[PDB]
Amino acid sequence: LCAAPCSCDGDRRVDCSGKGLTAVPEGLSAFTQALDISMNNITQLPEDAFKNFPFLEELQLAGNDLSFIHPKALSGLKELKVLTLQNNQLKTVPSEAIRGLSALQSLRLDANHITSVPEDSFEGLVQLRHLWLDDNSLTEVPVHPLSNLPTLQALTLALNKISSIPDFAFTNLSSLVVLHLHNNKIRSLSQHCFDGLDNLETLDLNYNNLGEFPQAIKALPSLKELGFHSNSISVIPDGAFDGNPLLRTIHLYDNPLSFVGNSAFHNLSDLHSLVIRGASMVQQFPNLTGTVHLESLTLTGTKISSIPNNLCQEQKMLRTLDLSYNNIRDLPSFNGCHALEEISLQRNQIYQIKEGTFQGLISLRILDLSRNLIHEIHSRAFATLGPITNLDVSFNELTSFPTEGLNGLNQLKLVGNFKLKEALAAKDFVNLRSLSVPYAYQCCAFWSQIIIHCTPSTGAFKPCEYLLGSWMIRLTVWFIFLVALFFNLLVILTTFASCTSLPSSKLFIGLISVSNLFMGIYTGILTFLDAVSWGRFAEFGIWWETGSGCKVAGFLAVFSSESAIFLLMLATVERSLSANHLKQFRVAALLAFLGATVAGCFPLFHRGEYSASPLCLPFPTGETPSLGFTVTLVLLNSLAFLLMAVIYTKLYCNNSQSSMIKHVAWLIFTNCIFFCPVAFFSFAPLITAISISPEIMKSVTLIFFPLPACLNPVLYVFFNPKFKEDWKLLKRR
Amino acid sequence: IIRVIPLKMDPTGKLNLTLEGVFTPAEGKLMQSHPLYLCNASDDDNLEPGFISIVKLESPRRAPRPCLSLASKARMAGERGASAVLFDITEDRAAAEQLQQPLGLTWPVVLIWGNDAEKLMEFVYKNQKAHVRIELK
Amino acid sequence: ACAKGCELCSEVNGCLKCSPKLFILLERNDIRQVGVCLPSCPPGYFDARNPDMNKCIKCKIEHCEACFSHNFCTKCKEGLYLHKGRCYPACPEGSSGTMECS
Repeated sequence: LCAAPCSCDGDRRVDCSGKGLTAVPEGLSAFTQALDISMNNITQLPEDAFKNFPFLEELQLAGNDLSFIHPKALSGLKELKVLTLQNNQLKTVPSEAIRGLSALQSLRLDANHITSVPEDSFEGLVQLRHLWLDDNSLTEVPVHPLSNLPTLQALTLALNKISSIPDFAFTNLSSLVVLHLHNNKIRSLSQHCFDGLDNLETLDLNYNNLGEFPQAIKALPSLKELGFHSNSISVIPDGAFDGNPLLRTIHLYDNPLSFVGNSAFHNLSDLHSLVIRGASMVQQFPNLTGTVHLESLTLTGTKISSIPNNLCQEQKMLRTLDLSYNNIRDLPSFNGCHALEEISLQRNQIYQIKEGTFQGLISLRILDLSRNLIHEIHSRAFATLGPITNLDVSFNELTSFPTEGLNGLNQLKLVGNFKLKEALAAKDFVNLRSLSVPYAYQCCAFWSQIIIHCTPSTGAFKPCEYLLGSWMIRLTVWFIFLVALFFNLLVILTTFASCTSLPSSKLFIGLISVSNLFMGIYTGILTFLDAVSWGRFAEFGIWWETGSGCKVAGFLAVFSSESAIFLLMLATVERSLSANHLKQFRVAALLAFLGATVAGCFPLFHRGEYSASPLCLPFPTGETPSLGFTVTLVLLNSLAFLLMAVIYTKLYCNNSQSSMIKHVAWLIFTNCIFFCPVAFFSFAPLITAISISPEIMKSVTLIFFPLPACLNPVLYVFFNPKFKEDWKLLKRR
Repeated sequence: IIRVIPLKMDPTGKLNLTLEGVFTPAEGKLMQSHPLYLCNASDDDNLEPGFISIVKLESPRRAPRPCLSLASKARMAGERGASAVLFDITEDRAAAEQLQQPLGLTWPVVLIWGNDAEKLMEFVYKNQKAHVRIELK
Repeated sequence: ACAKGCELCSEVNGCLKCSPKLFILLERNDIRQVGVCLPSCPPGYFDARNPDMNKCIKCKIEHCEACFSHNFCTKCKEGLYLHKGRCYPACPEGSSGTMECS
């Protein structure tokens, strides 16, 4: 017997929400208890609209845009219990309409654009228990209307335009339990704004404009939860929580808090959370005596000088303990905290770790000591610890590292200790799965668990097994050294053994020969180092890169290259002059060797030493060193090569000098040929979109760089007819 | 790469995906993740551990400002039993370049910029929703 | 176009921003999770206003059907009594034909 417009459900309940009816449907049984006619367009309520509804108990009018209600429309409802008018356009409080309700228990009046309330409202409601009045345009708390509701238990006034609360605004609300007043324009509360609320258990004042901590909370003996976050409160003096002994949760985050009282958290027993951040003007640790059930304790951005020793003895229930961004000097003994699991001590000034600083812990799992300036660690500091998975000790000044009793570790971080030049044993970290060390050569020992991580990522330029590499490069470098060391010496002996006075033409050849002898000495040093340690290199890399041997070899290499290119350019210019100046070429040559000294003197005295590879060469292998030096070097070498080619062309554009001219042309061509590939590989990743594996680059640099030192004397020994007669004078000797 | 291989049998569904993951290897099952769900107010369901969360991002032009940084976004996800985290930038390549490109975190972060990964999101739609196992790469 | 009751609709993850007078609920299926504007929260949830965007939130008190807030209930199951927002097997210290007890 249910009208279609409103098909029914049953159980003496009729649901007709979202039908668009302009009036209450007729023909419904008078025995119905709950009716739902929400989501319609009923704008006017006629007189005696509910004439045929004597047994109504529940009614809803959600989303109807109701405007006017007749004063006698609600008459005859003697059994209504729940009436909800939730999103509408009432724009007022129908005090006269709801005057006839006596058994009502709940009432919703949220989001109705109510701006005014009659003084005689809320009369006759002797059984009301809930009241919603949020999301309106109220300007003041209706103290007078609310005085006629002694049975109220819940009340909310959120999202309004309230700016202040007068005294005794809730004097007759003797049974209030929860009150919400968040999202308003509250800025000043009187000292007696909460008098009479003897059963209050929850108060909310979030998202307001409070600038001072309210002192009126001392009249709330039954308060359990209090939250005042998202405000402008900065001072919490002593005694702020003396009248609320039964507090459980306090929210004070997202505020410009700077000062907290020394004894502002005493005698609180049921509290189990305490997070304070930004307390930049706090010098003493808070007096937590009397609190024995606390679970977490976070204090960051403070100036705490020391930690009390009775932290783990007074009470043992803490699970986390974070003390980052402080100035703690020494670590008190942590014996007593049996249930403690996580300890964070990032960014502090702790000196060292005593013999038994961590002795006695049985459940520590995550530990962090990053950026704390730790000097020495005791051998048995971690012996007593049990199952620990994370241990982060990074950016410190450690010199040694204990390893006993660390079988269960899964993440060790020691990236930053440049003084840790020793090697860590790999037989005590079976379960390790993510490690990070300061130097690349220390990962060689670790490289059926997955592969461990290595932050330096030692590879082709950081060899582990063999310095040079394959079996061919060793033979190549051996051949280059054995040829250069003898041929350069033979040329030097032949040239400067006939007479003191020599033509300037047959001069530069001897100086070029001397520069080639210095490059061969550098290659011999490299091959001797490679041969000394063939099977193992991970144990000698640190002593080589961080010692005092790499820089000498580097100084020798830079000096040889710069001297070769400058002398070749000067020889080209001198031959260009000829077509009488013998009193200055010698001075020009002397000024040139100094050029190479300044060249190599620089990458040494400069802080950015080129030691990314054990070879110690200027050619770039990464962005870590000073790239400017390489760019400068490569730019200067390219300019010199372009000037020599032009002058000799001009020379070729337009006797015995023919042999000397041919010899000089062959030398400059050979030097130019074996320099382009190195320059191209120097800045290839910088501009070109194609990447090249470092192994190929390392092999090309090893082969083509010392090659000119071997190629220069062999041409002179064979081609120049002068050498064919030079030994004639040496034979007599 | 997020290889498409589901617990229900399917052909050519091996290597059924090929993707990109600029900040470790791990394998587990994929779960959706509404964008507004990664916020502090949102209730943490924590249904069961061992899952991969897939989050799809809409267009930031018609979109108002996010609740938190894509940074804290991935971070919080970590806590969730979801052991892996992917991010969709098809209608947002600014999310591709977002925050510190480096993973200050470690829970593998894998954006996609996928022109076929949105095709794979249509797969996550599927006709049988998912019950689909997941492969990293 | 745009889904009904939603003003920022998407066909990939669902609605983004509903009407200013309506709530959004994150209704998650076995695989996916879609937000779905709705006039009122389901009985297991409670309303939560916010100037930016509203949202329904689950309650943290057991044996409660509908709850005023996260720290208050108004209707338990057909069974144990209710006292100042807490559902208890017996009326504690209240000496309490309604299932109400106080």
